[PDB]
Amino acid sequence: THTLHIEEILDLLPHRFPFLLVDRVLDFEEGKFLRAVKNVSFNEPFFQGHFPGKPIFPGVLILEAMAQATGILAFKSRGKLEPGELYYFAGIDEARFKRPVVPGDQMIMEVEFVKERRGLTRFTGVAKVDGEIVCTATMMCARS
Amino acid sequence: THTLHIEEILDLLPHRFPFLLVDRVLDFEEGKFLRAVKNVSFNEPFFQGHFPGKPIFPGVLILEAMAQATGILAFKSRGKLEPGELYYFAGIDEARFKRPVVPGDQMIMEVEFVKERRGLTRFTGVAKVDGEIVCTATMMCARS
Amino acid sequence: THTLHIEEILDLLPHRFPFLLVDRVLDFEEGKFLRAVKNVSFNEPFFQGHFPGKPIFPGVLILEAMAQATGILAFKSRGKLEPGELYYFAGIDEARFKRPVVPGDQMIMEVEFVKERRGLTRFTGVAKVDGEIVCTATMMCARS
Amino acid sequence: THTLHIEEILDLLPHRFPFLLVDRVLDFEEGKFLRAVKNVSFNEPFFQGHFPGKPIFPGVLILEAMAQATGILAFKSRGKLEPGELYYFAGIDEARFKRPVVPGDQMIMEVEFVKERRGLTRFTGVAKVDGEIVCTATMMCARS
Amino acid sequence: THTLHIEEILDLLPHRFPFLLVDRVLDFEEGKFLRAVKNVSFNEPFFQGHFPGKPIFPGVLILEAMAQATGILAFKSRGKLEPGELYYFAGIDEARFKRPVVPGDQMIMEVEFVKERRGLTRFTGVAKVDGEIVCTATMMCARS
Amino acid sequence: THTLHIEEILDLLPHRFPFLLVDRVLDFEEGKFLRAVKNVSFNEPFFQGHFPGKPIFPGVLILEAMAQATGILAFKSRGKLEPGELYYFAGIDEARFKRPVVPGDQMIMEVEFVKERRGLTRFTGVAKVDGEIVCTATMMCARS
Repeated sequence: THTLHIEEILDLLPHRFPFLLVDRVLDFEEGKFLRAVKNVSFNEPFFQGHFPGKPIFPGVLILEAMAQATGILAFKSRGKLEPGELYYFAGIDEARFKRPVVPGDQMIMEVEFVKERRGLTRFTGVAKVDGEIVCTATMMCARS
Repeated sequence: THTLHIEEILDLLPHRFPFLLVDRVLDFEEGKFLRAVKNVSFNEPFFQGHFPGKPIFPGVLILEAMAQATGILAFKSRGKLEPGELYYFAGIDEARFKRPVVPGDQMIMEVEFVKERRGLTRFTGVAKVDGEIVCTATMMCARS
Repeated sequence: THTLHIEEILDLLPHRFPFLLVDRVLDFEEGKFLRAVKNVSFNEPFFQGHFPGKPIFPGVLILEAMAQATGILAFKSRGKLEPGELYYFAGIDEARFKRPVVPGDQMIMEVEFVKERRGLTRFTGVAKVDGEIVCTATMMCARS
Repeated sequence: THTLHIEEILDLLPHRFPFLLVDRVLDFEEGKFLRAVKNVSFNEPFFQGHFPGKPIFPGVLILEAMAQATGILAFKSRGKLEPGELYYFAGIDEARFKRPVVPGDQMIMEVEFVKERRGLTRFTGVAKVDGEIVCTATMMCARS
Repeated sequence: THTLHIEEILDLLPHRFPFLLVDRVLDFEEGKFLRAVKNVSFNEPFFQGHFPGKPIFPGVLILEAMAQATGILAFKSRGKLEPGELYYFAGIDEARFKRPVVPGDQMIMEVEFVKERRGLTRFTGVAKVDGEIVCTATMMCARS
Repeated sequence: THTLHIEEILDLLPHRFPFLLVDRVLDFEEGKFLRAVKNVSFNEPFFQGHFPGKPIFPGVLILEAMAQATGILAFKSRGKLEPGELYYFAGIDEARFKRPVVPGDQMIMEVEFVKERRGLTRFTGVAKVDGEIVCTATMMCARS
C-alpha cells in the first residue's frame, strides 16, 4: 500500500553507489515496521571479488542493507536527516547467516523497531529469499 | 524444471562483469525457447550515468540481455563455444521499448528460436516486468 | 565548422560515466544532421567483460552512442531538456552490425533527422571506422 | 617476526578486488592469534557512496576485514582451502562500533581463536586506530 | 600541529575518485613545506591492472600524489582555486623511483616550495616509506 | 607496415584495465622506435575524478602510456617478459606538458631507444595530438 521506489529512496538515504543496497520499499508503518527488496544481480561490483568463479552476496552486506532499511523507516517516521547529519551503525547482536544469497535472488527484508535506549535505536531484521530466512540480526543505529 | 544458476551461466557465456546481464535461467527447451531473469538493481554500475537522479535501465541493455539469453539457448542446444569463438550480435529488427525498467524490477525474458538463414540465427524476444511487456525485438546472432 | 567538445556535450546530454558515449561533435546542421566521434579505447569499463581476452565494442553500445548523437542534434535544434525531462529511446528498426569495432577505432557517427510521427522522432544513423560502415540503424526517440 | 605481504595474502584468501580488505599481516601464531593491517584510503570505491561529502569506512567492512583476517589464520594454521571450498561467515555476536574510521587511518586488527563448536569456529576481533579501539566483535566462520 | 583530514582536503583540491591521492595532511607551513600521507591499499582500482598477481603502486601516481600535495600547499598559502580554474601539472625534472611501493605502505610525502619562475611554481618532493626514500622529483605547477 | 592491435598488445604487456594505456601500435623498428596510439575517451574511469565538470587527461598518464609503448618496443626487440618479471619505471627526465589532452583526442606517441646504461634503458618520447606536440619526456626503464 505504502511503496517507495528508488527516487524516493535516494531522497531519504544519503548512501549512493556502490553502497546503496535498498532497491524498493514494499510497505511500511511508521514507527513499527518496514519491508524492503534488495535485488541481487551478478552485475554488482562486489561479485568480481566475492568470489571469482563463485558469486556469493556478502553476509556483511545483508546487515548493511537491513540497516539501510531501518534508516528509511527512521526517516519517514521521525524526520529526515538534516544536511551533514548521518545515520550511524552503532552495533549488531546475534547476526546469523543461514545460507548463501546468490545472483537472481530477490532478498526481501523486514525490519521492526524495538525501542530507543541511550541515544541508540534498536531494530530487528529478518531477510528472506523464496520465503525462507537467510539472515537475522538485531541492529543498533544512532543519528549524530 | 530446467533451471540454470549463475555458475552454469558463467560456464556457457563468455561475458563477464560489467556486461553479463542474465542472472538466472528459469526454464528452457533446446531448440525452442528459453526463459531467463535479469534482476535490475540500483547497485549496477551503469545507473551512475543513466541517469544521475533518475535511474533508468538502458533499453539497449534489454536487447543485450535478451541476446545473451539466445546465446545460452544456442549453446545448450547446439554446443558450447570453442575457445576463441564468439557469439556475435549481427542485427536487430523491430525493437520496441514500451516503458522504463527501473531498480527493483525483475525483468523476465523469453526468447524463441525462429529459424536459421544465411549463416545467421533468428530469434524473437519479449521482456516482461510484473507480467507486462516492456520490450520486444527480433534478434539475429552468428558464431564465428 | 560547428564542433562541440566534451564540456558542451556534458551541458546538452544528461548521460554521465559510464554511459556517455559521444566524445566530440565534428559538425551539425540543426534539424538535419550531426556527425559525432566515439573514441574506442581499451581503458573503458565494459571491455573487461566483453570479452576477456578479446575486446569487442558491444554493438548495442553503437546503437546507444548514435541515439546520444540524435539527442545532441534534437537539443541544439529544438531546445534543451528541461530539469527532470528525459530523452527516451523508443524503438529501433533495421540495426545491422557489419564488423567488430575494437580498441584503437575512432567510430565516426552520422545521424540524420527523418521525420516526426506520433510524438516520436525518427532518425537514421550510420557509424564508420576508417571510412567503412560498421553499423546502420533507424532509431525512434521521444522526450517525456 | 611472521609477516605476510599482499602476494602471500592473495595466495591464502580467495577474495579479490573490491572485497579483499587485508593489506598486510604483521604477526601471527598458528592456532592462537593474528594481527593484520587494513590501510583506509580515500581512493577505495565504496567511499564514493558512503558518503558523498563525508567519507566514513563502513562498519560492516570492519567486520569483513576481521573475518578475512580469521581466514588467513585458519588457513595458515589448519590448511589452505581446497579449490571450490569456501570460508563462510556464519554469524556475529556483539559487534560494537566505537567511532568512525576515516581516510588516512591505518586500522590494526587483532583476531584470536576461541574454540571450535558445532562445525563452526569462533573468533574474537578487536580493531584499533592510533591505539584506540574502534570496533570489537565475536565472529563464527565455517568451511564448506 | 596543522593537520588536514579528508573533508578539508576535498574542499581544497578539485580531484575526486579515482584520482584523489592525498589522504591526510600531517603538517604544513604556508609558503614553505607540506607533509602529507597517501595510504596504499590493495582495494584501490588501479591495482587490478598494475599488475595482476603482483600489486605495484604506479610510480606515475607517486608523482601525482606529490603534485596534489603541492596544490594543497599552494591553496592554503596563496588562495583557493576559483570556480573553473585549475591546477595544472606543467613539468617534471629528475623523477627517480628507488623501489616499489606496495599495498600496506603508508607513503609519507614532503613537498617544499622552491620558487616561482615564469608563471610556473617549482616544488621539490620526496616520498618515504618506513623512513626510507622511495621517490624524489622536482615538479612545476601553474594555475590557469 | 608493422602494426599491433590490442590482442597482440595484451600478449606483450602485463598491464590490464584500468592501467593499460596503449590501444594500438602503428609502426615500429626493433631497437629503434615505436609509434603507438592512445585514444582518449570520456568513458575512461579517471575522468570522473580529473576533473568533475572539466575532463583533462592526466599528464602523469601520458608518461605512463609512453613508458608502456617503450615496453612494447623492448619486448618485441629484446624478448618477452618471463612470468613474474616486471618492466619497471626507474626514472624520468625533462617531462614537459604543453597543453591539455581531452576526450576525443587521439594521442600519437613516438618512442625512441637512446641507449642502455647502468642496467637501465633510456628512451625519449613525444606525444602529439592533431600533429602538435603535447608532451615530451625522457624515460628510464629496467627489467627485474
